[PDB]
Amino acid sequence: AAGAATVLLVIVLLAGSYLAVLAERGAPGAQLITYPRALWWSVETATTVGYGDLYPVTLWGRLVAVVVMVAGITSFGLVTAALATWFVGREQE
Amino acid sequence: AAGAATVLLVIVLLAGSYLAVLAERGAPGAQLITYPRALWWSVETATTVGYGDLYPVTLWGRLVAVVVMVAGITSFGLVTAALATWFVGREQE
Amino acid sequence: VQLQQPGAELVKPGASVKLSCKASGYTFTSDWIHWVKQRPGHGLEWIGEIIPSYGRANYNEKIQKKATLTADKSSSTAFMQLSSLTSEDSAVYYCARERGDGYFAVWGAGTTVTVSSAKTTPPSVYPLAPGSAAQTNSMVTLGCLVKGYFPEPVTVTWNSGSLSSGVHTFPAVLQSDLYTLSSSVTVPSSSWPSETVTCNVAHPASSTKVDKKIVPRD
Amino acid sequence: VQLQQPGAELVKPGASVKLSCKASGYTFTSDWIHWVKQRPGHGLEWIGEIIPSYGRANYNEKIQKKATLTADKSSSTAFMQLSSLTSEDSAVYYCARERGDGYFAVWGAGTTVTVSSAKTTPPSVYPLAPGSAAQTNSMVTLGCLVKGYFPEPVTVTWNSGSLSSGVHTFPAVLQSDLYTLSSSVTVPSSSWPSETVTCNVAHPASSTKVDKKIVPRD
Amino acid sequence: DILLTQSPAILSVSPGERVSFSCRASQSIGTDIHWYQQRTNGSPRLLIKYASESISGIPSRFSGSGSGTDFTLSINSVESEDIANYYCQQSNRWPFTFGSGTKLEI
Amino acid sequence: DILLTQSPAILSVSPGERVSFSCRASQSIGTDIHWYQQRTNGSPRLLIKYASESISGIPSRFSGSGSGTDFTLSINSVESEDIANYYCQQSNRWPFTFGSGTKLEIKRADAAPTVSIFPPSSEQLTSGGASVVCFLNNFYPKDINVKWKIDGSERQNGVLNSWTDQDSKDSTYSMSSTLTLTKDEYERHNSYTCEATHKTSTSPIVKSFNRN
Ligand SMILES: [Ba+2]
Ligand SMILES: [K+]
Repeated sequence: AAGAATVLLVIVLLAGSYLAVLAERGAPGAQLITYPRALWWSVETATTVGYGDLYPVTLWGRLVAVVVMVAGITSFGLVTAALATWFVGREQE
Repeated sequence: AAGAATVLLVIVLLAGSYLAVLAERGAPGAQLITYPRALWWSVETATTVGYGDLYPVTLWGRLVAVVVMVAGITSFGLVTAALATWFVGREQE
Repeated sequence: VQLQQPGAELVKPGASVKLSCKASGYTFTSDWIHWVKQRPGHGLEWIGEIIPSYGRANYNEKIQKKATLTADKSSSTAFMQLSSLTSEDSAVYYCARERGDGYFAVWGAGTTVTVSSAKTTPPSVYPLAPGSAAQTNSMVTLGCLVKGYFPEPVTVTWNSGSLSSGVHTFPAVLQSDLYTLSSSVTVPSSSWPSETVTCNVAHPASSTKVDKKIVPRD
Repeated sequence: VQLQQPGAELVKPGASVKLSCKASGYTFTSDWIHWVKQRPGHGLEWIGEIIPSYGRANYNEKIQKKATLTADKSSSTAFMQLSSLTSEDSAVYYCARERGDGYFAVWGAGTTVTVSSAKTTPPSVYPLAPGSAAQTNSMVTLGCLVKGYFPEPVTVTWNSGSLSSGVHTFPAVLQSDLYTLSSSVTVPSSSWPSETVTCNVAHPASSTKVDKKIVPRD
Repeated sequence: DILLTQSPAILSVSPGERVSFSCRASQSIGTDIHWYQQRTNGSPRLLIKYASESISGIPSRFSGSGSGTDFTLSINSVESEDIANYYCQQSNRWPFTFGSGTKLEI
Repeated sequence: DILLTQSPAILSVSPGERVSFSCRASQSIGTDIHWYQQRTNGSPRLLIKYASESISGIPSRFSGSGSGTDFTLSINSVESEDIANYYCQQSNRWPFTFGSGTKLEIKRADAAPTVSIFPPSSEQLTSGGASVVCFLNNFYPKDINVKWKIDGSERQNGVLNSWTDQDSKDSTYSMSSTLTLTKDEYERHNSYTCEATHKTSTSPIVKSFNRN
């Protein structure tokens, strides 16, 4: 709702940042293996920015990755439905 | 509908993963030539994540690729319209 | 035997030849069949792959494209048409079954191809029991001599595989367009001739197989 | 002491051994514990990491995977099971605490492992006061001699650390399966024997510690 | 055509001892390298897949490390049943390619 | 396995002067390199993190530069407490890896050894042994030559020398020399001498004690 979809995103972004590191360590070559950049990666992912500096290589990494897209893209296609209503209405008044 | 758009996506994701491999093998240099990563590629594509670790190089590869975008982006711009209604309403109650 | 392909083909130069590969086991939609070529004393050269359910095939760019791949969806057998051959084309030709995930899980035993205008000769097998005066150690060595065959190869077995204990089969030698090799087995001097010991010599290129029991010198 | 792990273990070849690391301080969810191996006169070899709260561990690909990592969530201690050891496996083994951000903030003092069938001997400590006729300079040098111990190592301290002014502890020498080293301290010839000076010799592998006061030659 | 380079060409070793074959690729191929053993007179036999993963039916002696361009097969102890040729094979770009191979001698 | 390559392997330097260690990586790793100091007998000690950032508790002497594949640790002035091994460590791809390490050595002014001879403690003889121990202390360079003599007769045998690595309070070396005999043998000899031929004195430094 007002800021409710916002929160659920941030669960997913953290949660996902965390499991990303858990899944990706042990895979020889993974780029995505410290909690900080895992967190930036999951924003990169939920917003579908696509800079492409980080991504997963393991299977469970990609699995986490899909949850973030689904859960974040639905978050964001609802957090951005809402910065669009409140702020456009404020500037409409 | 409820989970109907979901299914049609998954036809496209598989179907597309499959033809991707079929189109891309034989093209000297293609990255996109085993069924597993073909499947991850077509999620990368339908969600427009853009990590850019895989993509097509042949013409028919790009053709498949466009079907996945169209069919998946419309899927997803309807699967995410729906994780947004059911879950926001559940948390609204 | 998951991939199963003939033993040896003989081809005159300039001629064509079609190689099979029947594949028991699973016959998945997504399965690819590849063909790797091993020249004698060389490594493996990929050549081409085919997806049999769907039809399409793909060939090695960088080799003179002689072959053309085909499949029989309802018979689970796939073919490879080598066309207008030279001697540079004589090698073992494996098929492999790649699931779709990029490694060759499964390999056929491989088809030895010989391009020569020469004639197909079956082999002549002679026993090799020891002299009537060689002093008998704890083990006794004996073998058999496969002489004057063409083309390669010959499978050599002892008691049809039951005695695989201490066998050497030597490499064939060539001479005036026929081959010659020998095998050697070693058994306890107790157990022989108390136990009977036979060498079996399949020659695939002629579809002949023979037996010989290494008796003592009668 | 943030990471705190035993001093020395002795292992017969072929045997196993379990190494600890209790970790006072913070016990974060996200903390990883690593294990680095320093062979004598070599650099650091990573070996494996473990996240103790969540369970999972990851080992160095490219070394013979001998060890297996474990943790005790409610005791803040983590273990490492080296299994079937050779002499190639004798080294110092550090644990480190990596916050999750990829550097080893914190390092345990490290556990010296010796794989030999030999017996565990405690050391024999003798004082080293100067001759009854060596002319006394402004400083006076004196030490103590730790002889015939096994395995390595020994901590050598002077007045139990209070006098750390001008100490050298020499490296052990080996000889017929025992070690020998010496330490050396230097004090003002004024202050001694007006001030008493003792050398203290812990030997972890046997759980023995001793003192000796370097008196003048009585 | 990714170029897989196995040096040395031959490998002596006294028995029971670790042994390592290197396969270096002409560009990064991630982990899409796979190893095959091929004895005298026999066809090849997948040993290790995707550099690290193991095949069921293969001795625990065999171990596979590596990623990017540098890869290694290893035998934590050798016995005389391991004398063979060893190939690597990349599945990361089309066409799949083979290493030149290494023979193990004892 | 990203390959971190620290050359040179050793580094001489006169004191107070800037010094730089290079760590070059087998591919670009951004800035995810971190440096550790490890002295003799101690565990390593994070010095610099993420190439540039500094650790609290570390001298301002230490400074870290670099990015991509080429990295450098630096000490804007050196002192004798810096003699140690220095490792780099990459956290940019799994597994984390370590550099081969560089040892820091210090060219300093030449110094002549403090020789000390120590007769076997009364406590030690009470068994069946007596070791005459001789300490050469705080010389530079590390090349020194110890000579034993019993009664003037050079005993070459039963002699265990031990050399310190370069000490880190003054940049000097030191060396012990156990003289292993038996109680039996030590009693039928009167004098024992310890002789040090070192670069500083063409006259060899001698120290001798007598039981009688
Ligand atoms: Ba996008
Ligand atoms: K991109």
